[PDB]
Amino acid sequence: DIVMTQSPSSLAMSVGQKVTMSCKSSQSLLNSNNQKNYLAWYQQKPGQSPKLLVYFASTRESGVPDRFIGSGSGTDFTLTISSVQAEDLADYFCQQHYSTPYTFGGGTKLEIRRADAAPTVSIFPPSSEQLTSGGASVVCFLNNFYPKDINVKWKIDGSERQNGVLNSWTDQDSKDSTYSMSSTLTLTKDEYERHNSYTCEATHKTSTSPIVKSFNRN
Amino acid sequence: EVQLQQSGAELVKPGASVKLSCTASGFNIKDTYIHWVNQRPEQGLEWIGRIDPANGHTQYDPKFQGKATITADTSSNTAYLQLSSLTSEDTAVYYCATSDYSYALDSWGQGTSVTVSSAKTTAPSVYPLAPVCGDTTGSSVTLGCLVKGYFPEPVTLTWNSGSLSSGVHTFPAVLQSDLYTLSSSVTVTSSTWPSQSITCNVAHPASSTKVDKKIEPRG
Amino acid sequence: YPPRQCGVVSAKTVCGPVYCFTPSPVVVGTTDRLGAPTYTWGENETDVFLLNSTRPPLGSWFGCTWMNSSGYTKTCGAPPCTTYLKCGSGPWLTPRCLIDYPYRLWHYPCTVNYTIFKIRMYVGGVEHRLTAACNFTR
Ligand SMILES: *[C@@H]1O[C@H](CO)[C@@H](O[C@@H]2O[C@H](CO)[C@@H](O)[C@H](O)[C@H]2NC(C)=O)[C@H](O)[C@H]1NC(C)=O
Repeated sequence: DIVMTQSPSSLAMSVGQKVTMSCKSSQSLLNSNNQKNYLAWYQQKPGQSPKLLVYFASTRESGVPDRFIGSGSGTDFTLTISSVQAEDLADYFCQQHYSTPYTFGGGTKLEIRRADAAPTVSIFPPSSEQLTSGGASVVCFLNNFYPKDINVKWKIDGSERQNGVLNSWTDQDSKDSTYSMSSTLTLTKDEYERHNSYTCEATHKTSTSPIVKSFNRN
Repeated sequence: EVQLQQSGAELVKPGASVKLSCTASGFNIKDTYIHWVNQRPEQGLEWIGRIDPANGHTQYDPKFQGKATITADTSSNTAYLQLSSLTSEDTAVYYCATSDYSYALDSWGQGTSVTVSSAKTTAPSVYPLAPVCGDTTGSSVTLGCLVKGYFPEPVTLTWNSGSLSSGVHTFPAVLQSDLYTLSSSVTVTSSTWPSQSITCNVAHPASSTKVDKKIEPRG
Repeated sequence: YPPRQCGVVSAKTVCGPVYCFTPSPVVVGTTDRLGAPTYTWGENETDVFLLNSTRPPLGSWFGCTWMNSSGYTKTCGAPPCTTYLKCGSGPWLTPRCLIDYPYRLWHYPCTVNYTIFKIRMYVGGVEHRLTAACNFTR
């Protein structure tokens, strides 16, 4: 089997920067009758299926923007993004389509750098339908922030609670390059109704004081 | 590109078999090679094999020889991938793809999630999340939708079918105690909601669909 | 080469399907008087094939191929002059290569031993997946 090796594992570029990623095959991919190197580059955006960016080492697939440039020959190939865009956020895979089994590289991760952005925080008490079935989830959405690191604290009646908290970060946003995060604190209905004030506090380098979102059951 | 449409996600017991389909639209499947590729969670791509449907001619990665069988029906413009004696390692997304003579995969389907487990399907509870009771009126309003207690992955979540896409953040599933839970938020201008309805649509490819969860202001 | 540009072919001089070539092979249906008011109809005729077309970038098909009522292969296509997009006039992409279709072997029996392979072609923003049959004669 032809071993394809990519480098580096990940890249972090801001919009407009030029970037290059490398792929190397264990064996030449050249057809002498064609003078063509059977190497292809695929792009996979978060949550999406791969799309063919380049084939034959340098032939851009129709519809792909000019900023994508494939080059190389023999066993050494490169993919260049002459001006990285926000929508170029993706994993990139090389693949020899020379001989079977067709084999892929491990991929190169392209993340995007941007200016700092403060999170917009919204808090949601348990729905009536969830309370009817004996559970109670309090949800905190912290949307459109950068950089990715953020700390969330849950306060019940002004006292920090640890158990029952589940967090999840999105992938980077493909348009403004921000992150979003969701924090869910799940209780029994009885635990929930035995307290009044529920608070979700965000610590982010975008401010020296935590952004606080709270509600009282009244 | 050309249009490939793959069948829905599946749960398979260990040691059982699965058969996924891939239907072509807008072209004759006899004029392309159909390849099958897999991708394990947070991993890379792996070629399984390919068929020429004009004559049924198949090639495979020999490590899949026997375990995988690729077939094709040009009557219904559909290719098929059957996998036998599945293990937990085989849990993955399976893509179908088209190629011409070059064998470069120029178009890919959306993928079919296959989960190998002895546990069995649990449809999720879907909860609408309206803003806090008596919140101040801003220029924008954020609504939520909580999909809790399902297995296996994935669920497909949309807002007002496909028409509300900007302002949506769907958060990746988190596994707590053998079940998955995810959430989704949508932000619109205040003059949009609740003057016109906003509805959370959740499908769990174990043949469950709850659109019923319209977002209603709290009382 | 194609003998002449595509015109109106009354249905009964045709035996079998009329294949026209947008890059992807297509079968053309007939048309009655309500669909061709300017054609000088005869009381013998009821249905005709309207094969008039410029090149598919702006027209419908590069050319068409069918069989005479007497059993003779007839073809029509655009006037002779991105290989085939400016000078195509039927199923022939090049002098050695034609587009495969279920009736290629009857219309063109001399192409029995041509090698076939799958290609793709973009025309007017639409992708066409084709099979091509090729190679020489002495
Ligand atoms: C379609 O093509 C046919 C060719 O058979 C055209 O018919 C001829 O048109 C010319 C010019 O009007 C006449 O001088 C001929 O007498 C017609 N008949 C023949 C047999 O040549 C027809 O006009 C075309 N129609 C359109 C809409 O372009």
